[PDB]
Amino acid sequence: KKKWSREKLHNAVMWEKVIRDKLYSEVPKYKVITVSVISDRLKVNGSLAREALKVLHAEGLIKPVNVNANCRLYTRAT
Amino acid sequence: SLILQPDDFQHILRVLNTNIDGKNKVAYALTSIKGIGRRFAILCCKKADIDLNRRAGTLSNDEIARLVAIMQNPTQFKIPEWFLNRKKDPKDGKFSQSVSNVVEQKMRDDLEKLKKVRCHRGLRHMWGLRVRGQHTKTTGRRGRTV
Amino acid sequence: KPAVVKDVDPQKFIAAYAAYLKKAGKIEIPKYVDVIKLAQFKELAPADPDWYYTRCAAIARRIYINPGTGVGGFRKVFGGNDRRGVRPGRFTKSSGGIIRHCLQQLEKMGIVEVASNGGRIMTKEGQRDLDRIAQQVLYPEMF
Amino acid sequence: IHKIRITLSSKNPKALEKVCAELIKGAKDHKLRVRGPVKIPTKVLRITTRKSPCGEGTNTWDRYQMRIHKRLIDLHSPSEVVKEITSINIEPGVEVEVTVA
Amino acid sequence: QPKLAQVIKIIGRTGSRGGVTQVRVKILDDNRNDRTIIRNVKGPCRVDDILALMETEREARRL
Amino acid sequence: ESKKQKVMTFGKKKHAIAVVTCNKGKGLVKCNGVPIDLLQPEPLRLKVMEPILIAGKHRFRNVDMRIRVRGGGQTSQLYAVRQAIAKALVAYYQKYVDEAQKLEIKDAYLQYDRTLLVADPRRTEPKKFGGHGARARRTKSYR
Amino acid sequence: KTTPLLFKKWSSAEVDVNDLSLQDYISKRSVYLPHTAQRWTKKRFRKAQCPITERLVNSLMYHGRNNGKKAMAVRHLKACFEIISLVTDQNPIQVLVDAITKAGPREDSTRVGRQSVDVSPLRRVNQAIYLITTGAREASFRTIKTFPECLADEIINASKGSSNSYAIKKKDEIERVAKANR
Amino acid sequence: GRVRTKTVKRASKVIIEKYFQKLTQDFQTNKKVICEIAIVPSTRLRNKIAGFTTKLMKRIARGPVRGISLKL
RNA sequence: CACCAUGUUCAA
RNA sequence: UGAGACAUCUGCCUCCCACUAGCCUGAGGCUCGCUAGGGGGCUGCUGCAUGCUCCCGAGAGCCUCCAGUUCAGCUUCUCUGAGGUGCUGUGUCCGCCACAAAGGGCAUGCAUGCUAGAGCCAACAGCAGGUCUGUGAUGCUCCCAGAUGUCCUGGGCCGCACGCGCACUACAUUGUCACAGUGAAGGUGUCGACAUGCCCACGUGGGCCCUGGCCUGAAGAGGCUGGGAAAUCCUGCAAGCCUGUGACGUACUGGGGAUAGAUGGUUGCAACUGUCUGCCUUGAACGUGGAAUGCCUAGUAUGCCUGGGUCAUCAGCCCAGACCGAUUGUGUCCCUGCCAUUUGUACACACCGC
Repeated sequence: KKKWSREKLHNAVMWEKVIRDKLYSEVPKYKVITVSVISDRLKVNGSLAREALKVLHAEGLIKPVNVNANCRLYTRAT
Repeated sequence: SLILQPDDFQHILRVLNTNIDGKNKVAYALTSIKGIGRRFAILCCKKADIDLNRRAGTLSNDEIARLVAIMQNPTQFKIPEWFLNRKKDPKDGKFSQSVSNVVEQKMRDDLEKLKKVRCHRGLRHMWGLRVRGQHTKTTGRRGRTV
Repeated sequence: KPAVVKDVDPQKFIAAYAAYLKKAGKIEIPKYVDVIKLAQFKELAPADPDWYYTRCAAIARRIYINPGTGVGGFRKVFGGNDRRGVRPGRFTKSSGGIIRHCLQQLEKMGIVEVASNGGRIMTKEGQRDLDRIAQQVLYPEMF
Repeated sequence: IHKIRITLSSKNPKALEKVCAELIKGAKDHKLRVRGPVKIPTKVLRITTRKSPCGEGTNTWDRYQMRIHKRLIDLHSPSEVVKEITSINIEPGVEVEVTVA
Repeated sequence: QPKLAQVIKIIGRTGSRGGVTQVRVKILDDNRNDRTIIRNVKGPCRVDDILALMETEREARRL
Repeated sequence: ESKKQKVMTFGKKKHAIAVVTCNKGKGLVKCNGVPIDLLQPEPLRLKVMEPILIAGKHRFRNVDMRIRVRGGGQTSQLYAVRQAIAKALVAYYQKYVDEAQKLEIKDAYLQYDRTLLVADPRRTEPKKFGGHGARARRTKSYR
Repeated sequence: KTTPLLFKKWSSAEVDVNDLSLQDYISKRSVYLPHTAQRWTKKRFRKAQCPITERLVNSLMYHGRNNGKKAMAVRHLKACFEIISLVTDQNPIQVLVDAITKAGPREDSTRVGRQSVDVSPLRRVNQAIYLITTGAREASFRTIKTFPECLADEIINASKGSSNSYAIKKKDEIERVAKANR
Repeated sequence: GRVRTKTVKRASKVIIEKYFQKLTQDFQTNKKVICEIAIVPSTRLRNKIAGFTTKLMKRIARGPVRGISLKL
């Protein structure tokens, strides 16, 4: 039928050594930390970004600011 | 936590003759197998003692073995019979989950059985029309302007 | 210190009763927890293995709030929008067997009983348990 | 002195208020412990037909309504006393029914 | 760069589709005055409105 | 001792009527029993607590609001509740404390939101045939 | 007595509209929520004393799906203003006023004779919020960057100018076609 | 617009010519005066007539209103 | 002041 | 005559009204509790704060045809017959051929001020508009027993190389799924035509409409037992959108759900050409759409569901109902047209003319 009128993102589905240690080291020093910011800065899955946000907030390297269904704002602890 | 990926992480496995993706979760990589679907997939992931949380690449040989066992003969693994794909199977009378190209093999068998005899539905199938009573006036158009 | 249900948010109280049923091991869950949906219009199973405990908690809270409730009422409560095809959605009631299961098991745990005129009603000790756990939800320190 | 319910219903509020006022006047002529006209919400019967007898033109719609007014009166009276005050002739259109328990 | 200018009298409505407003603007500045031009405005312009004219040289023909 | 100097008033927005009683008490404000800190939607508990934030808990530390809401939806019920709370505070202050304080409460409310004390008359418009809404129409089709 | 704070966190009174043209069309009416429903379309210009936080929320609710969803547009606004106050540590409402001030176009063009005309101080604010909110919309579409993030970033860049926010690089071409139509 | 009709104007005029000694420039007492003078089948019509009569009486107070004959 | 041609026969 | 006036509805108020509404009191019952708070003062590091200390007061959430103060508990909500009420109110500015108004725009007050909103009704002339298939409305005309009457069985109206109108669903993260929460309004409902029947029960009762509660089932659904000719029961219809959390992570994807396969109910005398529907499976196009074009000005558009009509079963339709709720404009005659005056005309079937 006649039709009238974006390269793919390869995001790491599971962690690796370099990206994981970089998450531990660098990210907790970002002003705004969010699923999208983590995924774009580390080339990592969005679900891994949620997992990372949860783990880092749990063990104290990041503090929540406004967490919700929409943008889950975290920030650098201090 | 933040587990890494193992070195044996298979990007694409093969679960009873279908290339499944290792990057999807397990219960949604399994839905690549024709005939398993995303409810039976989750049920066999729960019956196979396999965590729904991990990706499919991390699945090992014993995982996929005890998982194809369920996918192949599920009624021995407490999956009920109302859950199955062939629920009475004329010509056999047995209840089974047709999976991984026996789905369309059984579809071809059921169309052959209905076209051998001149059942109206088999006739519709062979003429390439819309069985089960639709209106073929303005919907199945399929291009071909005249 | 004084705390009563209707003083806590329903979330964080259902999530506490669903944790009190667990760790008590009382309710005798059915053999079909991991296979059944919760409504004819659901596209998927509950996806959380403690969905049964959250369902029992959301049923106990409802029996507390609205006494006299019945299985039909709970079907209207847990029911939602039917997922038909290219057709719009229409309100359809949820499955009413898991609800009756949870109700019979609450009443064998001595939380509810069928009222005199009809429907489930809250028992004295069920009120007691719910108020204790609301006093745990509120005032998390004294509980 | 027996409990009595006089229910009145009509498609005519004027003819209904006339007879309800008449019955209250009668029940106070020899005071019968009347509890005045309880006004039950009026029933609107809405019938929305299509104007045209054939499917031509802009599809218009006649919206007819029938309003049914209902008024209760409660008494503590003897049988023939209430039937007297009721039997004093009632306006047309008003349907009156008496109940005793 | 914007010379901000105050409106003093709405002259009326113009534009083929009745969308432009003829207003007379004086050129209220930080301490400068005594000249009013006639400009066109796209939008609702009530009174005392301070437009920001990117060019005060060429005014429009009154309509 | 229960002298219970009270005022009863109401607030309504679209079809939600909230009837509030303003007994003499200790600072209890509750809608249908649940405190005002637990009213859904979550983003609009600020909307339901606006009048208390404009007056001050100073003016509320002596009264007891109890609000029974019915009708409408979520937002109309929140607006009805806030209007009922404001009306109740103002009527209680004009009955049992100084009219100067009542006027202070009232104008602090009025120079913030007139729909804290005055009802919004906007109700829906009826549908008309030949279209799917009040003003919307069918899709006219020339040839 | 005490002025209301936007989300009990930020004050819509401390903001300093630097633009003498937009002074009285950008509104500093402090309010505890941008969800007030006070019927501003009743008169031609009453849609100017609506607090600017409250105009942004309706603009956020557009496209067929999102229409009439204030309960969600308010959450989008909260998250947006919060990430704003993190990134740029000034008042989110102030940086929003700056965004509006710098994103509103000052010349447009019509068909008086395709000829350039000046823009009202009200229409300037309308187009500011429109380009900001619409500009955020397309950025959020089909991306992992959530709407609160794209709106905050578009507002931050529209306050900086930054020539990479849709509002700024839209007002730019509008003023450009006007300058060629002079 | 709120242009009145002659069923209001021609009634205002005769009400004035017959009761100028009774009416005032206050709408809500001219209203209560006319609700006893005239037999108006409608309260909206009563209020339109009363408002137009108060307007004409205000113009009487102001200066010479051209179109009425106050005999006294 | 871009360009804007046409409308079978009788009947009304 | 028409317009207006009028009539109905929404919106504010009074009266009337209450064992079909709600609330209070009383009496019975529960469950949590006899903290915290407030007013302070001192206290530290004007100011700000932390502790300490004094005084004052234990209450909350519910259940019940239980009754009750002239032998009348009350009317804030709720129901409603009558009646109030706004008249463009007040201020300012503008407003004709000398003068003079009708009136209009802003601002403000009001429950409110586009004719208050919305509708109903709507004149005179017509169209050779639709309907003879709505009628025991009907003229002429045709058929009239091998019927164009009528009934019965089956089929068809749905049949598919295609063109179109229109509507529903989508193309997703202002999102889908999963759990949970909050939470409407209009209404309809049991042969008074059917039944002058069919079924269970026992020569006779009960059922047929809306359905509560209990039980069985994974569902669809089925049994037992009750209510309602209804503000009384279904029903406070615990509507969906929405909100909270979790999963997904930009991938035709957990978007989309068309198509198709095995087979379990239900309605019906009858389900094949699948009535509807359960369960597993199958997983199409579609990545916002060319020329072109519709509707729309405030509780409006849009979204989202609900009731009623049709209906033994079938709603993606229509007529209404609420719910969430705006962006812009407050003009113009540019486009498409309408009304009026002037003007021209070789038009009058009237420019689709001649």
